[PDB]
Amino acid sequence: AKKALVHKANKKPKFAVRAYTRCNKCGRPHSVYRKFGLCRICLREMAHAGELPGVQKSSW
Amino acid sequence: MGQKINPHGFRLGITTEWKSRWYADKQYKDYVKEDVAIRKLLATGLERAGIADVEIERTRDRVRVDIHTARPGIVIGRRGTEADRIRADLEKLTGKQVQLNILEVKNPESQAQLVAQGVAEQLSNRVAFRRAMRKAIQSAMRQPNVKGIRVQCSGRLGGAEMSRSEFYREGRVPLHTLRADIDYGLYEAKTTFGRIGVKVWIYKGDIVGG
Amino acid sequence: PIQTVGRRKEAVVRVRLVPGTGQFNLDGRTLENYFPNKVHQQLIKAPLVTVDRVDQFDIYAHLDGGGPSGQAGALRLAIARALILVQPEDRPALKKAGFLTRDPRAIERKKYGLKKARKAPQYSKR
Amino acid sequence: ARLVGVDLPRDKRMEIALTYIYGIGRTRSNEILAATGIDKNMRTKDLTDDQVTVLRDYIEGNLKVEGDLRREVQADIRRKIEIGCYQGLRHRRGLPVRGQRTKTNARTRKGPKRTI
Amino acid sequence: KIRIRLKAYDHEAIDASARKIVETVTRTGASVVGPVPLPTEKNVYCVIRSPHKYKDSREHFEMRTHKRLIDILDPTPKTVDALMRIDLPASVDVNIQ
Amino acid sequence: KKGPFVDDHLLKKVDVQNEKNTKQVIKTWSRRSTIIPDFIGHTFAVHDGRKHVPVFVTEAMVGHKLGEFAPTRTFKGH
Amino acid sequence: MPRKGPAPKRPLVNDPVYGSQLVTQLVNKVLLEGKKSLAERIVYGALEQAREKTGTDPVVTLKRALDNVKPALEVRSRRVGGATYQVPVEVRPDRSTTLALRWLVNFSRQRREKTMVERLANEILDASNGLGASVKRREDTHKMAEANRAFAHYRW
RNA sequence: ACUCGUGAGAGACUGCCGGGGUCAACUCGGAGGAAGGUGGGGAUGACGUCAAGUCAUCAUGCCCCUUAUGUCCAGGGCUUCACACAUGCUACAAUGGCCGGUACAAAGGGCUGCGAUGCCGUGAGGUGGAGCGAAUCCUUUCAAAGCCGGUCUCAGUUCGGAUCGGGGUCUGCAACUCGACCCCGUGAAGUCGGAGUCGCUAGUAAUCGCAGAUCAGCAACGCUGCGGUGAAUACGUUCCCG
Repeated sequence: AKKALVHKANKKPKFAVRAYTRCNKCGRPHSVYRKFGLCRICLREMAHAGELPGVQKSSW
Repeated sequence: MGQKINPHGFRLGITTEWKSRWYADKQYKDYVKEDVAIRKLLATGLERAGIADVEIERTRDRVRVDIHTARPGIVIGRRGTEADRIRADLEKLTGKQVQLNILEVKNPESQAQLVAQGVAEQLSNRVAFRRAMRKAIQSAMRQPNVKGIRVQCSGRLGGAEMSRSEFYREGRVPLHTLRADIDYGLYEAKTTFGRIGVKVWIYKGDIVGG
Repeated sequence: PIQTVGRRKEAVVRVRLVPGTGQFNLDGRTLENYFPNKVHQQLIKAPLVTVDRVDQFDIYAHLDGGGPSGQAGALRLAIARALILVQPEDRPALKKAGFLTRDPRAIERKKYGLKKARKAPQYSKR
Repeated sequence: ARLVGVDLPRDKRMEIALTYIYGIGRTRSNEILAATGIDKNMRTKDLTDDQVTVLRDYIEGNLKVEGDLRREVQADIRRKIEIGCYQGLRHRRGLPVRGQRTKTNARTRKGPKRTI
Repeated sequence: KIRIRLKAYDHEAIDASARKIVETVTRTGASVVGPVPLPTEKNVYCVIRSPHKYKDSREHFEMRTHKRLIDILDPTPKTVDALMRIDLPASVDVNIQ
Repeated sequence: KKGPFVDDHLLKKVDVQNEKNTKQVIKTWSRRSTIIPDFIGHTFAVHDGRKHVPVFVTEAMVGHKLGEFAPTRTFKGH
Repeated sequence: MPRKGPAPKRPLVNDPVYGSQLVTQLVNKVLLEGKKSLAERIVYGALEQAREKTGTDPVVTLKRALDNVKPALEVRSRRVGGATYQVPVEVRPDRSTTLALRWLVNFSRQRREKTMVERLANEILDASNGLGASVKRREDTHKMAEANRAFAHYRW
C-alpha cells in the first residue's frame, strides 16, 4: 500500500491483464471485493460504522 | 482481549439507522469511492469545528451531504465563505453537485462522538487524564436524560512507558441488550508521546420506539 | 374438497382426497413406481393403516422439493392431517400413535471454522 | 490366444483382451472391435484364428504397438534429453517434468526413500 | 400498461413508498395491482475479522434487497405526472417497465 | 493452435541477421519463442535474469520456447 | 447426555417385509454409511437366501442365530491400583442384542463369500447351527468372563 | 381454490390436571397442541489474562535512507528438493466397477455479462446469436448418490489413477521456467495401514452432487454456503483431560 503502487494501479496499464483491483480506502492488494471495491478490513470497519448502505451483520 | 463488537454496528439493523442511504446497482463501487473521499474531505476542518455525524443521502445523482455538529458558527463562518468553500470543493472533488445541510445537536455532551472529541482534545492538551474523564462524565451524567456512560482510555497515559487502560463509568450501560439505543464514539488523542484512544459508551434509554 | 399441505425437511406435498376404491396419483405416476423402496411405502400408508381406511379412501397428491424420503415423510403428514379433515374422532387415535406431528429436524447451519456443522478440523497439538 | 505379440489370457473378454497390448486401452478396444466386427463379449478360448487374422492385420496396419510405441517414445525422451531442454534437465536429475510440486511430494519420480 | 418494480433496503420504507404509489394512482383513479412481494436477494460476504492471521473466527455480512412490485394498467397522463412528481424516501430505486 | 507467438523484436533482428548471411552472438531478453525454423543456426544469448548463456539452435529446437535451453535455478544439495 | 442421567432414545419402526424389530435393527447395523436402501437389499436378499437354505420362516432362523450369538456377561477394563482388572458385568437385553447383531454383521463382513448377500446368509445360517466365528467370539467372551469371575465383586 | 412469494398477526407462558416439595422456589407424570418446559440453530464474547497476533489494511511516536533502503521497465524468483512435519483429496474394490434406460432438490449467479435452438467436431470447444439488468431469459426443463436391466467373478484384476509419450482446445501481448481442460496410449504405489491419535449424541455422523466469492484464465481436492440419502450408542462417573 505504497503511493507509487496505489497510484500505479489506477493508471491505464499497457496490457489488460495488468489491471488489478486494489481497495480504494487503504490500498490493500489482496482480499479486495468487487461490489464494494473495499478490502476485508475496510469492509468490516465501514460496515460496522453503518457507512455502507444496507450491508449488515448476518445471522440465518 | 475484550472482543467487543462496535455497538453502532451491532444495532445498525434494529435501532441505529445507517449513516449513508441510497440504492445502487452497478453504480455502488463508485458511490462507495465518492463516500470515502467525501468523509476524508470532511475530516479535517470539521474536526476542528466539532463534527459528530456525516450522513450522505443520495438522490438521482445530485448528492445530499448533511452534517450534525455542535457549533453552527464554526462550520458556517461568514455565510457561504466557510460553507460554500468546503461545499464547492465537495462539488469539484465529486463529479456532482452538493446540497450541504448543516445542523446542530441540542446537547453536545450527550453525543458519544462529541464526548470522545472533547475528552481526546483535552487529553492532547496536557491535562490530567483522570480529571478529564471524571469531568468527561460529571457533566454528561446529567443534563439531558442519559442513563449510562463508560469511558476507556488506553495508550501512553501521562507520557508513561506502559500503556495503561482506564475504565470509569456511572449507571447502566448494557451492551448485550439490543433495545439499548447506545451511542458509541471512539476518538484518538494525539500527544507528543503518542496517541490516546478514547472510547465512550452512552446509554440513553430502554426505549425501543419501534 | 379437502386439501392438505405436508412439510418435511425441504419437501412439501399437497395431497387432496376423494372417496373411491384404491388409487394413488403422484406427479403423473403410481405409488409403486414413484417409491421403489417398499419401506417408504409403509411410511406413507401408516396413517391409513392406523385409522383403517386403506382402500376406502384415496389420495390425489402433487409435490415439490426435498429428495425421495422428504417427500415420503411429507406425504405421511399430509395423509395424516387429511384424516383429521375427514373425521375429527379419528384425530385422538392418530396423535396417540405418533402422527400429526411433523419432525422439525432440518439440516442445521454450517459453522465457520469447521469442516461441516458440528465437526472440528482434527487438531494435533504437539 | 496369440496376437501382435501379447500372449492373451485364458478367459477374458475381447475389449479387455485387446487392452493388454501396449498400444491399446479401453477406448481403442471399443473402436477396433466396432470397426472389425468381433463381439466384445467373446472370450479368448472362443476366439477364431481368422478373427486373429483380420484383427491382427487391422491393428498392425492402422495403429502402432509394442516395439513402435516403446523404442518409440524412448526415442522421444532421449530426444529431449540430448538437446539440453529444461525438461531434459528434469529427466536428467530424476525430477518431475511438468514443473509440479517438488518440495514434499513427487515421490513417484524420486522413488524409494532415503532419509537424512 | 406501465409496470413499476421498486427495489430498496428497508421493508418499512418500501411499504410506505408502495403506500404512496397505491394512494397516488388510486387517488387519481385507475386500475392498479396492489403491492406484490418479489422475494429478495441476499449477498453474504464472509470476512476474516483480523487485520492478520486468524483464518478461523470470521464474521459474515449479508445484504438484503427487498423487491416490491406494482403493476399499473390503463395509464392516463394526470396519473403519469405524479409518478415523476414526488418520490419521498429516495432509498428506493424505481424501475419503470 | 492458431497463430503462434513470434517475438517481434527478435523477429525483426533475426531477419536482418539472415538476410546479410551474418552470424552474431545475440544478447537476447526473450524467453518466449523459437517460432519459425528461420532461427536455425543463430546463436542466442538467453537471459535468465543474471547472465547470458550462448545457445546454438539446430533443427530439433523447433517447438521448444527459447528460454529454457538455459535454466534459471541452481541446485546441488550438499 | 451422559452425566445428566439417562437420555431418551428414538423409537424404531418394525420391518415392512418381515415385521420384526430385530430385522430393522439388523438393517441399521448393516448400514455401511449412506445407503439404507442398499442395506435393505443386502438384509432382504440374505434372508431370502436363508429362506432358500432353510425352507422356513427367515425371522425364526434369524432369532435363533441371534440367540446363539447373544452374550450374557461382558468383561470390563476397570483398573484398581496399578493392575488392569478384567471385570465381568451382567449384560442388559439391549446391550446383548447389540453385541449379537454387531458381531453378526462384522464377522459376516470378515467371511469370504463373494457378495455381501452370500456372506450374511452363510453367517446367519452358521450362527443358527452354531458354527460361525461369531459364536466362537461369544464363547471367548464367556471365556474371559468365567476366567475373570473373582474380580466381579466390586459390585460395579 | 391449493401451494408459493412477502407483509401484518396468533401461538409456549410450567398456562391447565396429578405427585413430591417448608405450601417456597423447582422437579416426576398426564392433557391439549404444529411444537413442552431455555422446541432447533444463529447473531450476541462481562472484568481481565497471555508483554499472544498485526508498525505489510490503516493510523502513528521515535530512530534510520534521501543520490538511495525512493521510483520506472525487461527478464527471473516467490512453484527450487537427499529430506521431515501438517491439513486435505483419490484409493486399496462385488454394499463394487463399466454400459444402457429412468425419478426426485435446495439455494444461488449474470452487461462490453449469462448466452439458448440449429450447424461443425469424438471431445474439450468452434460458428452463431434467440432471450434476458432477469420468480419471466440463461445457468438445459436443472442435479448426483437412487431405482430397473445387462456384463465383470475376487484377480494387482474390466480395482487404482499416479507417472510418461504423442495429439489438441480455450484464456491471454505472452502458457519454456509456471495454466486449466479434452482425446489416444502408457498403467506405478496401494491387499484397510506400528506406537500413537482425531471428530461426532440427530436430520448429527457418514456419504452424494450443486452454487458462490476472489477471477481474463486457473494450481479450488481450498473456503463459504445449499440441499439429497441417512445410522449406531450413551450402563454410568471408578479412571484420563479441562
